[PDB]
Amino acid sequence: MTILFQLALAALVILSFVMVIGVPVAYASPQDWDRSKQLIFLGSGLWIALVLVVGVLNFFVV
Amino acid sequence: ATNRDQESSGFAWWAGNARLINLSGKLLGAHVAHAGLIVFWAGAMTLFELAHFIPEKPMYEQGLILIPHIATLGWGVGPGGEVVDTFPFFVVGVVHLISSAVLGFGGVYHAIRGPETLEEYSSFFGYDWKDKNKMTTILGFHLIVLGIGALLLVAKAMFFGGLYDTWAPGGGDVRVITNPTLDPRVIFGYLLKSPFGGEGWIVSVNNLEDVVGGHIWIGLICIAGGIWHILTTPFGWARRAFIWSGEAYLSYSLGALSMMGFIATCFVWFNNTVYPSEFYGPTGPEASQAQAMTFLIRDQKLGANVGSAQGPTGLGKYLMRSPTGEIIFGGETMRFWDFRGPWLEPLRGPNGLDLNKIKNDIQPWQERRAAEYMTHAPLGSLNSVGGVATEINSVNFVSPRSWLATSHFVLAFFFLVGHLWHAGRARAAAAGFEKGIDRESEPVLSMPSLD
Amino acid sequence: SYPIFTVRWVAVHTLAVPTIFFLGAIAAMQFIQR
Amino acid sequence: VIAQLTMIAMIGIAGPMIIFLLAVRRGNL
Amino acid sequence: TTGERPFSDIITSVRYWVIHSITIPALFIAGWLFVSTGLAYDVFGTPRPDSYYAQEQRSIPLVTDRFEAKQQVETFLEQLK
Amino acid sequence: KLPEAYAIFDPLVDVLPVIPVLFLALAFVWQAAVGFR
Amino acid sequence: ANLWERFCNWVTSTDNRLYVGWFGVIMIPTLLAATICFVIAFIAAPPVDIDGIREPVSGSLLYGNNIITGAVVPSSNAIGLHFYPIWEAASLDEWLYNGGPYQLIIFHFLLGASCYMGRQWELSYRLGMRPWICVAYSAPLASAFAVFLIYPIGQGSFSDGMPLGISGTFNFMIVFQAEHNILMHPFHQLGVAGVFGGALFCAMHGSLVTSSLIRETTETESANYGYKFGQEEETYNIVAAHGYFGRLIFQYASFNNSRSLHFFLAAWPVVGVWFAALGISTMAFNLNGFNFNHSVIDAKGNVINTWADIINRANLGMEVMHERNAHNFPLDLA
Amino acid sequence: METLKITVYIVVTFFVLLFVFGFLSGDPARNPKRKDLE
Amino acid sequence: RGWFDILDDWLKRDRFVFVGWSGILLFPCAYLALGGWLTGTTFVTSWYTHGLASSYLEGCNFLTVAVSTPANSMGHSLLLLWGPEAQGDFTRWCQLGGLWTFIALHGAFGLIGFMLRQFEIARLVGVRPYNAIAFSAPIAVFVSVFLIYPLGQSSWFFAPSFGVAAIFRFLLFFQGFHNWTLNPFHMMGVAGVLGGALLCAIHGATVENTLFQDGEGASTFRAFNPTQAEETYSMVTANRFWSQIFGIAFSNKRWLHFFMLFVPVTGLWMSAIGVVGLALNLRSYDFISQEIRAAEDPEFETFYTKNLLLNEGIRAWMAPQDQPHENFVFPEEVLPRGNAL
Ligand code: CLA
Ligand code: CLA
Ligand code: CLA
Ligand code: CLA
Ligand SMILES: CC1=C(/C=C/C(C)=C/C=C/C(C)=C/C=C/C=C(C)/C=C/C=C(C)/C=C/C2=C(C)CCCC2(C)C)C(C)(C)CCC1
Ligand SMILES: CC1=C(/C=C/C(C)=C/C=C/C(C)=C/C=C/C=C(C)/C=C/C=C(C)/C=C/C2=C(C)CCCC2(C)C)C(C)(C)CCC1
Ligand SMILES: CC1=C(/C=C/C(C)=C/C=C/C(C)=C/C=C/C=C(C)/C=C/C=C(C)/C=C/C2=C(C)CCCC2(C)C)C(C)(C)CCC1
Ligand SMILES: CC1=C(/C=C/C(C)=C/C=C/C(C)=C/C=C/C=C(C)/C=C/C=C(C)/C=C/C2=C(C)CCCC2(C)C)C(C)(C)CCC1
Ligand SMILES: CCCCCCCCCCCCO[C@@H]1O[C@H](CO)[C@@H](O[C@H]2O[C@H](CO)[C@@H](O)[C@H](O)[C@H]2O)[C@H](O)[C@H]1O
Ligand SMILES: CCCCCCCCCCCCO[C@@H]1O[C@H](CO)[C@@H](O[C@H]2O[C@H](CO)[C@@H](O)[C@H](O)[C@H]2O)[C@H](O)[C@H]1O
Ligand code: OEX
Ligand SMILES: [Cl-]
Repeated sequence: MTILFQLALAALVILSFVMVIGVPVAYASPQDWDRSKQLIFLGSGLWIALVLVVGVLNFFVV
Repeated sequence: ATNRDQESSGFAWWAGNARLINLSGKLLGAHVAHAGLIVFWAGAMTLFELAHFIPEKPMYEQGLILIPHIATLGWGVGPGGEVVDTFPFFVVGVVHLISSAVLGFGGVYHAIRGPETLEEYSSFFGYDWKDKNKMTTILGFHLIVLGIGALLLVAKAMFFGGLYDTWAPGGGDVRVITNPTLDPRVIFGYLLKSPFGGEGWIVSVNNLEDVVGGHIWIGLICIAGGIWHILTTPFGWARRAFIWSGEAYLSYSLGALSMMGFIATCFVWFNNTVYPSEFYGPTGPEASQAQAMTFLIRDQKLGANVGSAQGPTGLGKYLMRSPTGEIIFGGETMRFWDFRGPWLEPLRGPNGLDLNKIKNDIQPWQERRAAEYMTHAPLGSLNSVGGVATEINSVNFVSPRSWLATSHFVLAFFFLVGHLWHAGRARAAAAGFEKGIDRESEPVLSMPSLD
Repeated sequence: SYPIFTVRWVAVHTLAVPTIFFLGAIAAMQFIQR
Repeated sequence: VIAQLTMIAMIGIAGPMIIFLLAVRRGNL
Repeated sequence: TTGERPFSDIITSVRYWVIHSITIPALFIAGWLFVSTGLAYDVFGTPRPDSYYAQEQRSIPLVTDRFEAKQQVETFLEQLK
Repeated sequence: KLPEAYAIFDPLVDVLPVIPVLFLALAFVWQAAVGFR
Repeated sequence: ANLWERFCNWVTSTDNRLYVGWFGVIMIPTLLAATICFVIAFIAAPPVDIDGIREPVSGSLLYGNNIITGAVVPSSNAIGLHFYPIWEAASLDEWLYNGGPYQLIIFHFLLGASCYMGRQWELSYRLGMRPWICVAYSAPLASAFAVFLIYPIGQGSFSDGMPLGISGTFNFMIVFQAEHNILMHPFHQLGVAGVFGGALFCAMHGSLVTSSLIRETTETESANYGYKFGQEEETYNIVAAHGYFGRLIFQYASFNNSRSLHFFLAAWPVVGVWFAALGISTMAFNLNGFNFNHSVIDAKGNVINTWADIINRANLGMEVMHERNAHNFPLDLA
Repeated sequence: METLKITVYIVVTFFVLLFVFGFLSGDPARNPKRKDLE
Repeated sequence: RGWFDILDDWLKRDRFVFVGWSGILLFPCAYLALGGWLTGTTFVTSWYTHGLASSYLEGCNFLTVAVSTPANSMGHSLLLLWGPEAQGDFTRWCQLGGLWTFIALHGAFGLIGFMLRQFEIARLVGVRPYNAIAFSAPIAVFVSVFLIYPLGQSSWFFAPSFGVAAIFRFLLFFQGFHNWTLNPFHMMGVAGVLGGALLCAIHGATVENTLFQDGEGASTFRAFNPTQAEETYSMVTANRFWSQIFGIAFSNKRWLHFFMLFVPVTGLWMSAIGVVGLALNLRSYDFISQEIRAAEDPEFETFYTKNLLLNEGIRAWMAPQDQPHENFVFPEEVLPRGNAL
């Protein structure tokens, strides 16, 4: 269960970094806005999901 | 790239955000992103504080300013302000930090991706600064939001654990507020008190019932006012009194925030009710008084009659009269006799400090507290060497009251300056000479000479 | 089209060379322990 | 004390990196 | 202009950085070693932390004679055994 | 201290509060990239 | 037009030898009251118990002072921050003993000078000018606030406000250095950069413009007659002045733009002095100068003094001697 | 003292009112250019 | 067109950094003074002259490093590297404070160099030499404080040491020992510096707020051309504004700028005169009438007597460490102190 927690949190941090760099780059990029838009939706959903998972798993490792 | 150089916008890079004045979408972006910054610092700073937090050390020995704010709200602490559970601090931090991602997301979106102006997109979200109706409407929305916030404080205090009450009988403790002060005579009574010594205006509020009732009042007032400004448009006298432009509104708000900053400076410097000394350390007055107390206790233990001890000047060495007769601590701390604190008040009688109580009723916890506060007075250096300016290095300490007071004086000052700047400019721009004097129509040249 | 070793060049380096050396030294000093 | 410096290096580069990527891709700077 | 190459040109040129990505670190490291090897102490006569006082001494080695000051300092240094 | 589980992120936590400052500096990097036009 | 309308027109008239204005409506009586009370007190006020220990200090000329030693003495430490107007005293004699004049004067003055700033905005508006001269004035004004109001608030007594006199000013400075090590405070250092720099640039600008005056006069007349008030032509050659200064240092160190240059001239001392004011205003809450007392230590642990420690010894002299009968307990906590 | 206090209170109120009503009396319009600022 | 004239040609070439004949004096001396200060503050102690650490190498910071004056026992020795004290030994020379005289002297000649530069460039460009003339005040200050003052005293030791905190100490010493704030020449100095600052501020702000609209930009700096004939701001409006605000106003621009030269230059010159007095302990220390009254009357108190008590504290509490060559031992019981503190 702890493995799941640290997995999800490391994932959350990484994804956060990726989004931090990628979202403004995408927003200001001329080309490939459709796939980028899709990926921002995806990354956002996954980001919210990971926050909820880390949030729940918190109470099973602390 | 609309309006993103000096030639097209009229504004140089160093005034680049002035290019945003009539671009409501991008401006929305800037604001939501900034709110994101604020929330971000709240959360991040909280987590930083918590990581650096040793629970058995006083908060104020550890350079904390946010955890004290959380603790004052009743979260995480018990009798005497002892930390009994850090998890609420953790929650406050994490949740602010998570929320800042959302705000930053919306901000970046509106700022470099969304509609640059909102007016063609939405009549609801669009606005013209000169549209007094819309402006008072948005003002109304936000007033309602503020009222809701104040009511959240009320609800915390009355229905969700209560608040930390430094004045609680038997010692400081978290207490549920059940009978908030609703009497307007008291509430606005605070508003009509002198700001000078022994009065202190609203800064003098000294019980949680008054605080809670005040926020009930402020909440209703803000919601009512908000509805009012949604449903109305400025009256004629108002129209003729004000400048109606973005920069003007900004200037008004800057004035407001300058005022609030000064008020907060004084609040954290003098008040020990909503800034409990358990968490923030003793006030200046408090520590000075505490020194007097400490040596009265020491010398009286040694056999001194502190009531009759004449000091070198002829005034009492330990005890003297205030200009209106109350018995007060002697020495320089004569200036601080308006101080009131849970550790000192049991020695106070109707005529001030009571000699019999002083002789017979001083408890060990009072000695302790006076010693603690005397030795954590809000004095210290910029590199956080605690004590008077001549003290040697050894104690790593600057009071949170000092940090907060100084920071907010600096900010309030520069915000007053900003108010003068943007008010003067808004006037000049509205009248149309912010860019300089028209050579062919120089006003003074049409005026009679002074002599 | 432009010279390399000018009066300006000399001036610049009489300041810049010692400055970088000195900064190296002060850097080293930060790890000195009594 | 290594991880603090590594982290601030990653974050601290994250900023200029966006600008650089956009400048390269001739984006809307 | 006064005939020299613009600094903007120079510092943004590739060659400039080929040169100085060597020469600047070299200088920096040289100064670093000037301290870390202890040479600085001896060039300038600056006390190391253990050379301000002999073990039980508590009197500053103040120079008090103008013309035999040099010998006084030398004596003071010998006094650190 | 943070809950034990999160302790591995202590260095990261030490660095976070300064990030807002970086944004200010970023504004300048950005302006330099468009020549302060 | 009705009486009130006429009155408004006069108040805000651009044709009055001295502009009145609405800020002036407050400014004029408060400055008059502060001035009159100040002159009378400086000449004739009896000794004042500044430190509340029944040890009255003589400030006025008739009571043994000259121009250099004289002062209007701050109100009693017994008063602290209490409001002490004339009608709070049992008598004028009590009022004078307790330093009432000081409070009357500094409050009327702070109000009046604030309104002076406002009035600078106001006339700039009436004349069709740009508005920020008042922002420049905010710097000396903020300083005044710092030493007459904010520092007293922070320390809990107007007895610690700057005295209205020359020697009293020096007293305030020395005690300030004792209790805050202000010399080692970066905001005071920025203030020094502000006024030293202001003086430098004042002299520099003065000399550069004077150096490039265009010849319009003979050697037997003042060059000043070569300028006529309201002439449209600039009276000096800024290209020549820039040629000079740009060559004095190097070209890109010098301003070719007069607007840019004059903005610099405004900004440097104003910002510096803003920081001086903020320095006083924050040492008001005892966030003090850098303390490097005993910061250097040898291998055994012997203290190796630096110049900071010598400063510390001087400050100690000031601390132990100041207000020599006022302290009964070992720490000076305000 | 009470007469003095009443007197000063009346005075201060007088001037303060002059200030407020003064600035309420169409002040934006009191400039040399654009007067229509309502 | 012989070698002298060829050399003159080269010296006066219009390069990025102008050289000139004056450059031959200026650049080596300025370079050696700056370099000496940096060398000393980075690497050099003051143990043997003051009993002080004073370098980054020893652990001092920017505020506390200094190149300190020589020991009092050196008197006013030029303290040349090849002189009878150091005798050619670079290390001993550093230990004896050689860098202090090195910096003060190369600095003095550098200042001469710089003012000569001002004359030379003014002459070459065709302007009046008022900038050099104004620079005479920095000269007077440097020469009175770093040369005349210690020459009047026992030795170079009591000159200011070249460092931030060291200078702060110089200030406090002058208060405690000279009562320098009481000196009317210092007061004139203060009036000139603060008045200079005031003029700088007010003139800059006035020009910036009486600008003609000479462009369409809301940022108004671009609407100026160095070559333009017209005044860029309105002197008439400025004059009316200040006439109605302050009662009086400049009406003459030439007088305005000359005055801006005059105030701070004169102020600094006066302060110089005061320091020349302090070289001989010729102080404005006391008012004799004050002292006669106060000696006879133990209830007579003014801010003047208060400040003297402060001075007495400074002297007693700072002298033993500040003046180590005197070997002062002041037993606790003789230290002046008020109650409790
Ligand atoms: C809180 C500070 C702040 C904020 C919120 C803004 C916001 C804005 N500025 Mg201003 N500005 C600022 C400070 C700020 N500025 C400072 C300090 C200066 C002086 C250097 C300026 C000088 C300036 C000028 C001269 C101009 C602006 C402009 C703008 C607007 C458009 C920016 C743009 O299109 O660039 C495009 C930039 C990029 C494409 C690079 C990437 C930018 C994004 C925002 C980076 C996001 C990083 C972040 C970590 C991502 C998180 C993602 C995650 C949430 C998933 C925008 C609303 C412009 C304007 O008004 O246009 C109408 C304009 O011309 N600014
Ligand atoms: C309301 C503002 C505020 C206040 C009262 C505090 C107070 C404190 N902080 Mg916090 N903090 C803040 C904002 C604040 N901080 C911000 C914005 C950040 C992100 C940078 C942080 C991140 C942070 C960290 C990482 C730490 C603290 C710590 C502390 C404590 C020690 C402070 C210290 O030594 O400062 C040193 C003093 C300075 C650096 C001087 C600052 C002077 C500024 C630059 C002058 C600015 C003037 C003006 C704004 C400029 C305008 C220009 C003008 C021309 C207009 C103290 C309780 C320490 C602690 O003990 O935590 C437990 C600690 O480790 N803070
Ligand atoms: C806070 C200020 C604010 C304002 C005035 C706006 C306004 C707008 N946004 Mg923006 N936005 C914001 C913040 C804001 N947003 C934030 C925080 C995010 C990140 C989630 C975004 C991300 C975003 C995207 C991706 C888009 C917009 C769009 C829009 C436009 C359409 C709005 C609409 O029809 O929603 C309809 C309203 C609802 C569906 C109801 C909302 C229910 C709320 C969220 C419940 C919570 C309420 C509570 C008060 C929240 C408190 C938060 C506080 C504590 C911080 C409108 C101009 C659209 C646009 O610009 O199209 C061109 C669009 O595509 N926004
Ligand atoms: C964010 C807060 C806020 C803001 C910016 C506004 C703004 C406005 N209000 Mg609104 N209002 C608000 C909240 C707010 N309101 C709330 C919460 C309520 C319910 C209480 C109201 C109830 C209300 C009514 C009934 C009216 C307004 C009106 C107005 C307009 C003119 C007001 C004016 O001239 O003020 C300037 C203030 C004055 C002229 C008051 C007299 C001046 C004295 C000297 C002020 C002295 C105060 C002193 C310095 C403060 C110290 C503390 C004090 C208690 C001692 C303006 C758009 C007017 C309007 O046009 O409505 C359409 C109007 O008739 N408001
Ligand atoms: C517009 C603009 C700008 C600005 C911008 C901004 C200001 C932005 C912001 C943004 C933001 C504001 C963002 C934010 C973000 C956040 C995030 C991304 C977060 C994340 C988090 C996390 C991931 C967490 C984690 C954790 C947990 C959960 C638990 C505990 C621990 C830890 C912490 C690890 C500029 C100036 C540049 C310029 C251009 C324009
Ligand atoms: C919460 C709380 C409380 C309460 C509070 C309250 C209740 C408050 C209120 C408040 C208020 C009730 C406020 C008000 C304010 C106001 C103001 C601040 C005003 C302003 C005005 C102005 C600014 C104007 C101006 C002008 C003039 C003067 C002239 C004409 C023109 C114009 C308009 C410009 C208490 C303390 C109990 C306790 C604690 C808690
Ligand atoms: C919370 C969190 C997070 C977030 C993060 C962030 C949000 C970041 C951002 C970041 C950033 C936002 C960064 C930035 C940076 C910047 C910089 C680093 C800059 C610098 C600058 C400079 C250095 C400048 C320079 C200059 C120029 C450019 C021009 C002018 C001159 C001068 C020199 C000033 C993550 C994801 C980790 C995950 C975990 C948690
Ligand atoms: C003495 C002598 C000599 C000389 C030598 C020399 C000449 C040297 C030089 C040296 C040098 C030449 C050095 C330099 C150094 C530099 C440095 C060490 C720097 C540092 C810097 C910094 C630290 C920076 C800072 C800052 C500022 C300033 C502002 C902005 C920001 C910042 C913070 C970045 C001879 C041999 C003849 C002989 C014997 C004696
Ligand atoms: C653009 C700016 C670039 C700046 C680059 C800065 C690079 C900094 C690298 C840090 C490396 C630290 O490496 C450090 O080296 C020094 C030796 O010199 C060691 O220090 C050692 O020497 C000193 C004396 O010189 C002893 O008093 C100390 O007790 C001992 O540990 C440290 O044990 C080691 O931690
Ligand atoms: C304690 C502070 C007092 C707070 C009082 C708050 C009152 C709120 C309502 C104020 C009503 C304002 O009423 C204001 O006064 C008079 C009324 O004849 C008018 O009178 C003015 O009109 C024009 C306006 O261009 C002026 O040129 C003229 O000098 C004057 O007669 C103002 O134009 C009007 O707007
Ligand atoms: O009063 Mn004026 O001086 Ca401010 O510290 Mn405490 O108190 Mn007093 O002694 Mn130090
Ligand atoms: Cl005391």
